[PDB]
Amino acid sequence: STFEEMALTTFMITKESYSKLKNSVSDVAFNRYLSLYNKYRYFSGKMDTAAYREAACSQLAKAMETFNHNNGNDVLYQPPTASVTTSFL
Amino acid sequence: STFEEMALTTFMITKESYSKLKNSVSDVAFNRYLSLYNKYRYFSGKMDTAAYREAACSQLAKAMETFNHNNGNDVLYQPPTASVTTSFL
Repeated sequence: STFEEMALTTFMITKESYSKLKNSVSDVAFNRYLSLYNKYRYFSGKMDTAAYREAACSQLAKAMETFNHNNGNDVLYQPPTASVTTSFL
Repeated sequence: STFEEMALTTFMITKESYSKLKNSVSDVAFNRYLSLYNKYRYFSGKMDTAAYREAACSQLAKAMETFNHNNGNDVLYQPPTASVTTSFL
């Protein structure tokens, strides 16, 4: 989907950007994402690739409410840091 | 792009998914990947997100060649098992 897809890319949250994003997600999900963010906010270490994706959406949510209560500033959105460890594929 | 998007998912390679995938990628690209299989098959450790993506592609290119060379018997493609250590912003 566009939202989760976007939460996995670096970009600027702007007027256009944010508008695009509010309209690609349901507020029930958006507010759900905004809640979990607290779950991860201060967590560092390994997690399954599926948990990373859910986590990134959370950060996108937070990054969005920040821009919205900025008065249309512009905020940089970078996916949460990822050091992936694979072994001989 | 189709090739990479799928290198990120688990699916059964069939005559139909081989082909869709092959048509999408140039021989140069496919072979490069196939060739990078020889790098990642032995990689064991931390890599960033783009590297993991190229890693998953080399793994799919390889699975396709395994498909092609076993007379088209189904071969399950599966992205390289991974754990991402994270921190947010």
